[PDB]
Amino acid sequence: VYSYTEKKRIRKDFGKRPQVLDVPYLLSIQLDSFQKFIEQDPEGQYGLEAAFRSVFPIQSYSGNSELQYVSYRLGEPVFDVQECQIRGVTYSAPLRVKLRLVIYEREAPEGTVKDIKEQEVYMGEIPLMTDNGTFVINGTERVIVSQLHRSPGVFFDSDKGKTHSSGKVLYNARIIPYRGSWLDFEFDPKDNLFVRIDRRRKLPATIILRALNYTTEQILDLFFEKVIFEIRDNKLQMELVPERLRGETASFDIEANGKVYVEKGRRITARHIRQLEKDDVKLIEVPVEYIAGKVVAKDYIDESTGELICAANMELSLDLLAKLSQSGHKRIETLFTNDLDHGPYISETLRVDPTNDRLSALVEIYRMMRPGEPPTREAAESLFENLFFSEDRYDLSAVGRMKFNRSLLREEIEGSGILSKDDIIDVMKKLIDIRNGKGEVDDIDHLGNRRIRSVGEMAENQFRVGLVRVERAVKERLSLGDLDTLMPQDMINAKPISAAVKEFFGSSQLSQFMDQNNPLSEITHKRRISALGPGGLTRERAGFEVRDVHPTHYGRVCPIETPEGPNIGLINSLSVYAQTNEYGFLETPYRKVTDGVVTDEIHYLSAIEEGNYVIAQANSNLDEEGHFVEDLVTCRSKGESSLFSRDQVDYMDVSTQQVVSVGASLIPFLEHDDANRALMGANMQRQAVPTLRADKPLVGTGMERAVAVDSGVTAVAKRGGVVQYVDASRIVIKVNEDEMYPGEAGIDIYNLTKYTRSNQNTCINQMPCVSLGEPVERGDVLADGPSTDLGELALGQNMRVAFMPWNGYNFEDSILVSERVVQEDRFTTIHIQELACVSRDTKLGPEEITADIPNVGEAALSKLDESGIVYIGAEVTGGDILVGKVTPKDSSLRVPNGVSGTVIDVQVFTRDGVEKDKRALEIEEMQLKQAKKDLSEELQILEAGLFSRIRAVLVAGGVEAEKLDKLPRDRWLELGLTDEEKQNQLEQLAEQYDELKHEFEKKLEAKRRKITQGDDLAPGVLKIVKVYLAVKRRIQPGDKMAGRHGNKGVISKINPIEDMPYDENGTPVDIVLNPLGVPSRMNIGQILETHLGMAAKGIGDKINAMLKQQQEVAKLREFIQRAYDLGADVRQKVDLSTFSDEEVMRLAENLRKGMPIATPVFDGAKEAEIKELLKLGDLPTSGQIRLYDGRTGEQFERPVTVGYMYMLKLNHLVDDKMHARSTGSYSLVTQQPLGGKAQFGGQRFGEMEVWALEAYGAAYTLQEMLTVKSDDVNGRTKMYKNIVDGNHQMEPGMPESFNVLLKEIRSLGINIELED
Amino acid sequence: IETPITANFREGLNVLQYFISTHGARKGLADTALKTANSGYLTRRLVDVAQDLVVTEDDCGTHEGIMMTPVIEGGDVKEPLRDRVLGRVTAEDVLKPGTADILVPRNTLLHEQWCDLLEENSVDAVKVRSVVSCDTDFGVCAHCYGRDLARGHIINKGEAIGVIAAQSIGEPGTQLTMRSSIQVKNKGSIKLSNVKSVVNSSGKLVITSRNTELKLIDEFGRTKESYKVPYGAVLAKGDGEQVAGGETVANWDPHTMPVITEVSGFVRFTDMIDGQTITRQTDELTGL
Amino acid sequence: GITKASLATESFISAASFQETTRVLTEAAVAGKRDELRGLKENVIVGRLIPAGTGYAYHQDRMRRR
Amino acid sequence: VPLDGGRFATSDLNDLYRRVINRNNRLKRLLDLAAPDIIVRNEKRMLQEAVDALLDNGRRGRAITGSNKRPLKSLADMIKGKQGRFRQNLLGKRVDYSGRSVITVGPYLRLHQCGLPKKMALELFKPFIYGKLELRGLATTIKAAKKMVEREEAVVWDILDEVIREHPVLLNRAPTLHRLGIQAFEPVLIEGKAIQLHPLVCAAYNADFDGDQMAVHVPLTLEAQLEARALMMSTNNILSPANGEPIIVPS
Amino acid sequence: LFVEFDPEVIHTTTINATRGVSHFVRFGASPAIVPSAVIHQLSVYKPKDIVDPA
DNA sequence: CCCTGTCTGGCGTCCTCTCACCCCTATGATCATGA
DNA sequence: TCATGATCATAGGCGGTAGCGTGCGCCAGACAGGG
Ligand SMILES: [Mg+2]
Ligand SMILES: [Zn+2]
Repeated sequence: VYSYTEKKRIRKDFGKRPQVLDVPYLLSIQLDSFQKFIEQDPEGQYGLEAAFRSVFPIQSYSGNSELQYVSYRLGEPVFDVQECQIRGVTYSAPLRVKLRLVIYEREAPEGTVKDIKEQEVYMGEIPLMTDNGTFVINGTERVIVSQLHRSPGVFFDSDKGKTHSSGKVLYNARIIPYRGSWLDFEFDPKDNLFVRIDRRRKLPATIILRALNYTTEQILDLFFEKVIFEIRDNKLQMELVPERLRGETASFDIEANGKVYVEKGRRITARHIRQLEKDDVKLIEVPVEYIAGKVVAKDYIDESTGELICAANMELSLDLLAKLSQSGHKRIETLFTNDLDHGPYISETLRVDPTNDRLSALVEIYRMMRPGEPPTREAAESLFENLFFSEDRYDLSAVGRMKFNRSLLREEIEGSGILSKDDIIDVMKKLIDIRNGKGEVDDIDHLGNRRIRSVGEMAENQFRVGLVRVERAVKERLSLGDLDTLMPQDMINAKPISAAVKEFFGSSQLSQFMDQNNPLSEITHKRRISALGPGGLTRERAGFEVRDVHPTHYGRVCPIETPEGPNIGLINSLSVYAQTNEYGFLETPYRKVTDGVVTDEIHYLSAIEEGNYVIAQANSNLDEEGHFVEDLVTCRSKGESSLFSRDQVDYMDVSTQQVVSVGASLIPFLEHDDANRALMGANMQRQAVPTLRADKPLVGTGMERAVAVDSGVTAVAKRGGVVQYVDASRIVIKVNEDEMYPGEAGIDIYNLTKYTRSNQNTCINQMPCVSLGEPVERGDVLADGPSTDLGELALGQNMRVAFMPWNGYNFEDSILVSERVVQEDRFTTIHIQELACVSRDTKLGPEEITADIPNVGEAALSKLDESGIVYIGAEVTGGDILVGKVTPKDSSLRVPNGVSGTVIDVQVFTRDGVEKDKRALEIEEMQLKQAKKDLSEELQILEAGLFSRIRAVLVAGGVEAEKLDKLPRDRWLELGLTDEEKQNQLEQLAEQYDELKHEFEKKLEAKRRKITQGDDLAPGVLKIVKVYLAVKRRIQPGDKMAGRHGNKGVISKINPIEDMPYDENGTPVDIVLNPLGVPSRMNIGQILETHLGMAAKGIGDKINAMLKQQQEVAKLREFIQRAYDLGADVRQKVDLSTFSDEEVMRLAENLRKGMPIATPVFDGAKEAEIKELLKLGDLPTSGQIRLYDGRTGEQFERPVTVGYMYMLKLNHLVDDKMHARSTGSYSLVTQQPLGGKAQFGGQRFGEMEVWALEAYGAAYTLQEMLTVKSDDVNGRTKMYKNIVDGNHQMEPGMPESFNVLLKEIRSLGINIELED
Repeated sequence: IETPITANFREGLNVLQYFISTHGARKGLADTALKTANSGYLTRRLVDVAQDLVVTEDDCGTHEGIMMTPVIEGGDVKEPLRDRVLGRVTAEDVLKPGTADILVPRNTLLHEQWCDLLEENSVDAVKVRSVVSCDTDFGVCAHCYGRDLARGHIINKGEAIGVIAAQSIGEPGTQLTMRSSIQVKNKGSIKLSNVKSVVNSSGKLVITSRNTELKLIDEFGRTKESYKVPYGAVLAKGDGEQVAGGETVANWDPHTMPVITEVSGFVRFTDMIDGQTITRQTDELTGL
Repeated sequence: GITKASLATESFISAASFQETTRVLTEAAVAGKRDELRGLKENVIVGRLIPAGTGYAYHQDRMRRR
Repeated sequence: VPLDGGRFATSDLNDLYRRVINRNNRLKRLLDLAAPDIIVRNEKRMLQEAVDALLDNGRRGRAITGSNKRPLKSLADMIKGKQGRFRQNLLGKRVDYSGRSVITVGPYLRLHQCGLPKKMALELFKPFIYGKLELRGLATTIKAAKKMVEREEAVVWDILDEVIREHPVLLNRAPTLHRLGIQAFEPVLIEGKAIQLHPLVCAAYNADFDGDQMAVHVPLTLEAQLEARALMMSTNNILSPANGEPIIVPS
Repeated sequence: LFVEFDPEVIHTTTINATRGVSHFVRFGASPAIVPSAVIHQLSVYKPKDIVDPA
């Protein structure tokens, strides 16, 4: 079955793979993150409650006072979104917090407080998010963009090759906390182990192991095994486990049990280890040279002298053995220090250590942190407990603790946010294990190590920084005042909190201005994974590897939509199905392929769970049950594609559209384009502009409805029902009774957004697309937006294209367009410019906006009214007067030189106290009248719905067929009816009606207050006049058009109609492209799009022929059914036998300008299907029609390719780039011309052009190019007199900026001069 | 990747093949970005080191120039003599091998007719005057530069050649990239250069030098093959002989450095004391 | 090398218009070094004719009248 | 500079000089009223560090800032590097009598001429038109001539066709790589708003027509017209200076 | 300003939250032990003037 | 004094176009209202 | 008439009784460490 707007124009759909998971709501990152941020969240985390429970309770400097936390609450905003964008306020909500003050007594902090006080306090204004997913900061709609950064936890990197120039790789182990001090363990080419804290000075690593109160005996107990030597009657025998001897060449003949096992000069084989462990050999015999370099573990003391025999971690010599042998020790514990197995890295590290106990280690750490000051044991304890071991200054998140347990092979993924002793010891153990040769290092670009922050987490962090500044103020004030006399709003002030959050949302590196000229550009700017910003890398520094697609971007981050230029691969865009995990990583759906059958359950995999399993490719053929029809199937195991068996697979992809993003899944035939041209096509499809009447794509991907409905430019119905009143302003839906609340009678009113300014100076319009009396369903479009049509997404328009060289006018990439295109007004885009004029406050008095103006006459002032402001509707030229303004000297606002327009909307804002002039009172009466009429129509329309409910209830149960309309309509309650649900319902509707009456009274009073009041404004401004010009820019030689595949081009000549190549029917082609761009720039998808567009228009022409002849609905039903079946096993399977002879005529009314065809991305329409659809129309099979010429009237040889391509106009127009300057203004500090176009400036004759004129022999051209034309002021006035008198001659002089160089060098101690 | 892309753009590409194509494409785009970033700075440093050199005289008055020979990597001759000695003033006057007969005088610009008359007589090495061996104080004379490139005649007195030179070197920096035996092909006389050779017992010619360079002199004088010959290599031929095509004339071992001798006699050990100077390591699984 | 060959000149304005300006101006400050405009880029700085094309004939005239 | 809001976001230099004068006046007052023995030392350290912030900020240990993270600009940051007087104001300058627009093809041109709009040719060539007006006697002063060419009356297009006729302009593509990147043409007036540029010539600019933008300059003086005709004309540079290959290869 | 306190056991960052803190008289990295010349041999002064500076 | 490692200074394309942003918080003084 | 409270206007450089910094990289030449 189909929805009623899907019976208007049902898009033909090729495609073979039956879908199982539809496209999710495309704005779920922004909305879900900010819903996670601001919501009443119990059990502590996440949200604002995490900040308010981690920075509170503020306890004082031992004054026994404490400011603890209760709850919070956000009130309603004073301004809704529309008034906020008009006036210019933030769209914020006040953050009320309930704080409590308690004050303890003397001698008992575990005793009773004498007095508490709990109260409401005001702090900050956090800006809310609109339903589109955007913020309104100062009247300009802004987006905060998700950041891709390093995951907190341990990270074992390897500084490969480059250091020490000898190939010896290093290994470092960066512990990355979420908030606190970093910690980098590393090696050096002497194979010592070095710690460092926050990239500061370097210490040997075991100095922190003493700082955790470990003795050296315990350290060697941890980081090494033991070797036991027993002195038993002969040559100091040894306990030997032969696994340590795997490949070691002994120094003697190892024999045991009267049997020679190992010979001198040979090594111990593995089978000799098997012999020694099979015979269970324990004690072997060593020479005196064997313990010549063995390292003792613990301290041995002589019992008689009380001295030290040998210190810990010391090699043993002959005299040390002679001392400890005669003291009474039979057991000797040493360490195993092999070449391959276990290096003595800990032992060499302890030999570099000068420290000896806990205190000296804490002193040295306190000295490397803060240099050159007296340490004290209390200060060293406090610093080292506040580096890693305090809840305040150090905090891994849950993400950090998960990565730190997972990368150390733990079990519990839950732990504390602070470190401990076992954590650092496990980091050093894993680092030594990586140095030993077992285990692997971790790459950086792997998406199991890249977390995604969003709006909620970054706003929480900035709010937390505001709170630690305010706890730095409350700790100041709390124990330095008289108690009890103050309340907790005199202490805490809202300036740092609001300053922090307002600086983050106002100007950050990630809170950026929304590129809004297209529904696609909105919905793909909100889905952006930027690597830049705070905590990430920078553009002009890094690098190589991060600008490259890793093998685990498959289905998380789009590989082909990224901006080319200085930041490729850093401004990644997130894919279609890609959600965000609980912790912040990326996850993507798959289908659990149990042992034979592809089960239709979806199952979200992260980036590290994907690697262990094995995933089938998306388009693998399966026969109606899930059984894979091949016995070799293409899969990918561990980041590496291969060919696997039938039933060793564990997952299949969901749909074939999931590698790409929503920018580059509206490209039909994407699998035929080379990836560079698909990148340029997706980026230019983002850069489109909305035309006047947007049409539709004939060749789409079916993804248009998700991008249109799941954005916020169309007016989606909330509750379905029957339309009651359509208008260009408003739309009224009457809600069906099986969707309807019992109370609040309810018929909905959609106030559309008519002609208003976007951010890119386009024209964001909404047009109603429903008829009257028409049913609508829940979840359905009512009003099309900009670049939409019937709920689809129509960016550009589809035109008749031919690929042929035509007389050179399409030489490199140019485009040649018939005048039939510009006559139909079909690229005529509508732009809106906002021109502001402020009435400031200066000396000699304030300014005047009135029209009594000097130096002007009738010809200027005829287009102004009697109070200076231009009319609404006056079509002005470039350089007239819009607002007349004179200062205590003409300073009237003028149209900037070049642009026409029609003044559509004038706003006047008045700072309160200033006299409103007559036009400001006219606008006040106008908006009073509009808001009065609008709220009165709200009351009338909802009262009409309420009375219709009363009529619907009184059909039964005491019905009065004639007596109902004899009495006035406001008394439909006291009629004959007992105590039932109906009199209860009439009482509830009377409650609703009296609520509407008193609500209408109070809301009309509040709206008169909002219109009548002034507005807070800039320091020293009287009134602001804003005027909206509405230019209509058509098309001309110089604009940029482009298709959807990377075929760019400046349109080069707008030919007449007659010159166009026509065919043997009569129709001229509209646009003549260039064929030579196809084999080099390998975008072969545009030719398949051209042929399938010609097939679509062939079906449309046959419908137009079968309908223009007034044929009955039977033949239309026949032909539309044949055009909708037409293919292989497909998904569509429609039938017109359930459309009932009236929808088929209206469906053919919508198909007569062409039949829309969906072609999904990697499961598209093959060549034979295009041929069979070109055979259904009577077009030629090869797609090529023979074409005549317009000039000569004789045939082009070798018939050419025509069809329809869907081409977009880009907003790089030519009357926004063109500029010229004879003599304008000059800069102030260096007397050179200004830069730019708005400032009337000159083009930079840069350095390489100076080199290119030195490279010729042009000497006078360069002399006037940098002395006369540019800098020397007396030289250029002499030049201007000489040019207007006909004498071409220059008096050179000196550049004045060289005198500026002399003054800047001379302002140092340097004495530069000019000799002779 | 060991499993290639068996699908072209006229047919489809499925998802993994298009993903691997994306690996290649984004690697290329990032190469072009950082490539431009280095290329512009290379042009800057070259036009700031040259910057000053102006053709300021008309004849320096020296003779010593550089020797232009066609470059020989060891295969086909890559850059011939016509494309190197095109338009540059000769250092010493070229005498054809009819010795004491002058072919060109010693200050003649070698334009295209003279280059064809060089190619006909198969002239070995036209010694020619270079900019680096000039004599003009504070500048470069006109005759040592050569033809005015981009024009036809000799260079005008004045055109700043440092700047056009530095732009001509740094301008194709956008196009650049960023990140056993001797087998003969042709036939001719055999030349050896910097060789110390001796006769083995087999009758061949063995070499006692690393600095040996083999050359193939053709029928008219020049050289079409050159080969760096290693130390102790064994030639199947000698100097001045004649070979045929496809004939490997030399063989050696790239793994072993041969310590071959000159005189024929017994071998004894001098200053070779066992245990210290030489050690006893018996090859276990072979025997020798 | 070309960056050291360009920083080691007898003319401090060329070596100042190239890389580090601090070291070049301090060395030329304590040495009392005296540029004489010597070629192309100093004359592009100071605003007069290049001694390359037509300005080469002008500079031969100017130097001949010295 | 005023920011038109009642306040002056000052330049960094006045901040630095203000800090030196504050610290110096406080040091004069502390040497006046006697320094507490081993005390007249911290203030001189502060003055030395403020002067070292003024002459070269950031060379001594951690630099200063006004707002917020960015270190502010001393004198050596005005002479050195990019954004300084050697590379931004003295070696490459902003230039009057110049303009820029988007290029296009127009193959009906001879190779020594390019299309150029009527609006750009009227705004580049203004004082030439003023001189021809008061030389032919169609405006008494300069102000009547300026208001005539602002109204664009029917006679100034004949003046403009009489001043374009034998007067070259310089076309320039924005990344000039080698010396063929600046060439000189003789303009032809075009109804439209783009620069029609001969196709063969676009082999030397490395310029396609997918949105490229080129800038035109005007040679004012007489010697510069002769240098843009004899030295830099588009018919003269047909050979590259890198080799002997022609640069007019048909593309 | 002259203040009497004791460095090590009472560490400074705890006391930082208050005034009296720009930093020690140093003439060097370490907080320099200052003389108390006024306290010891120069108690009572300011006969310079009461100029009330400027 | 003769290496050999560390440290801190230099440097990292051109041209153009668009947009926002460019103190708020605390203390003191004056005026008005209430007792 | 006096006192207290509230509102408005005018005036300066981590904010705090610490700690923030952490994702470039190469070359080069001086300063110093080890022997
Ligand atoms: Mg291009
Ligand atoms: Zn010479």
